[PDB]
Amino acid sequence: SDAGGLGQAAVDHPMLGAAVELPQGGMVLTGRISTTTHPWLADHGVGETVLFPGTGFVELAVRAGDEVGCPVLEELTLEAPLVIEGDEPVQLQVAVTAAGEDGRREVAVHARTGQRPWTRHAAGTLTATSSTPSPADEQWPPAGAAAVDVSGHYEALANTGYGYGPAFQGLKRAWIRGNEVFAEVELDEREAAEAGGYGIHPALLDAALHATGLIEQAGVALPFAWNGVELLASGAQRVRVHAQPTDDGATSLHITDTTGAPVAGITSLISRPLSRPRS
Amino acid sequence: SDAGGLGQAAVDHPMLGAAVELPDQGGMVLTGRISTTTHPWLADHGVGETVLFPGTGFVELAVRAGDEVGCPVLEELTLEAPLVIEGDEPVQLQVAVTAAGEDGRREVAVHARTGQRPWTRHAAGTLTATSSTPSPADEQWPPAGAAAVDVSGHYEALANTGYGYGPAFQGLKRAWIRGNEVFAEVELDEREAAEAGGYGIHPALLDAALHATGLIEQAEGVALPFAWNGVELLASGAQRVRVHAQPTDDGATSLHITDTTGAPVAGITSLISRPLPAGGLSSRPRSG
Repeated sequence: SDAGGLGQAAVDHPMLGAAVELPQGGMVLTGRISTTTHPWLADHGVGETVLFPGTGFVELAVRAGDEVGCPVLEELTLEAPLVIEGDEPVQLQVAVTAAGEDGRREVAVHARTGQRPWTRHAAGTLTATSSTPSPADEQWPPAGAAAVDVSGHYEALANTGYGYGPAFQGLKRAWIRGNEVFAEVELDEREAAEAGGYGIHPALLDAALHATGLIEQAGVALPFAWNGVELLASGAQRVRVHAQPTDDGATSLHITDTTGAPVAGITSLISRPLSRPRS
Repeated sequence: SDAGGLGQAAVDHPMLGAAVELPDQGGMVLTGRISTTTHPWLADHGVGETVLFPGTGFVELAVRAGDEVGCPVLEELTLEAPLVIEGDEPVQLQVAVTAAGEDGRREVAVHARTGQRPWTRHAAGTLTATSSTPSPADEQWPPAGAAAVDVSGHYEALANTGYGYGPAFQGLKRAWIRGNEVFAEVELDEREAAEAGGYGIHPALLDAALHATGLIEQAEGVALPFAWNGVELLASGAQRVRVHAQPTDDGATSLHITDTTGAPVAGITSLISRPLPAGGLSSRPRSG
């Protein structure tokens, strides 16, 4: 009704607030973030530089898909980092094309501050074509997986270069079985309190990625290309994570809640680092 | 602001409240909403018992979107589909503006819908930044040689012809005729005068500026604005205006609008009206 009073459709999301139907046209969803209204934002980055997490673009792209009946995120490549400076407000736009005749829509995420030019930070494809989801869990912790000591894992990433403040220090337990890694990940109470409003809170899905850096440790490397991403259940505060390599050279991830019920499936996640590297 | 909290830009206008820049190489869309409850003058323009959004409202919408992209001049606008206002149901408005070409010209379109109906395009045209060199403010008012006209029965005549002009749209107060030219003074009712400052030009004021042109032709039948060319708004928020209408060689009318001190307000190079088919938008009258 805020949005409705402007002639648009209200969106009830912590980061997106209005939907603008274009008349073939497609659709645009808009929103505004900052470290005042999303304090967890200040806890993710590279050194002193803050970066909107890759998992936030996944959350945004899936939520736009929900609005057009295309919840499956078939593909998503991340292009430019979204540097957030201080408590500057950041305008967000998620642009969704009309459906092609193959059913697929293109999705894009743009952002800017002030009147500086918009920059495209994410681009991919949305569909309603769904893959059959991975079965639910049973035995936890999984049989034959050895418990790993992550007691000081966030310090190993603190001097490697990663910038994970308290909201993104989610990894609590991990195990290794062969090339598989298992993990328990949970939000702090502050982000836990907001979690119910998201598809999957961006800080929780990011921290679900942290245990993959246990099997093979490569400097700083961040999610880059996602493939076959489906959110299965919403509002999670704590999750279990099952990560495996693909023979495509990437990582599969199957996310469940504390009862083993599916939360999220990621068919493949490629990550990449980055003149001169850091140390 | 409201629009700011949604990640958009606010627009301060009575009918449009938000500007959404479309990054990519697309342009802009401005959005708003209207209803007889928030815009009571809507109820006072139509044909028969059918409330119709005034074509001048589309001129106002298109020009306001032009200002938002630094393209203030309405080079051309064609009205495509009438917009019926059904009771007090709200109407969603969208004004789409393209990226400028190499010419510096932008395409503009106005869409509307109520409830969950599909959008309908009501107006399409072209904005430019090119301004016309202004027309002379030469003032004896009224001009020499102009003969006063009794307009006391004018709106009663227009009613009998078929026009539906309620109180907010009965702004024609005085008129003079010289050759095939008409001069008019037009004033908003107090209710519309109070909100006129926020408009580029109140749609009810611009529409009544068109009422004096029928005094020469005395056309049988109802006709509504259809095509506009060279619409420049030179001064915003007028309540009372002077009007100078004359034909062009197109079968069209030009109009130059000044304020009550003779200063420029708006210029319309060409306006074409089109006859309304009996039985099109309201029922036909009953034969006698």
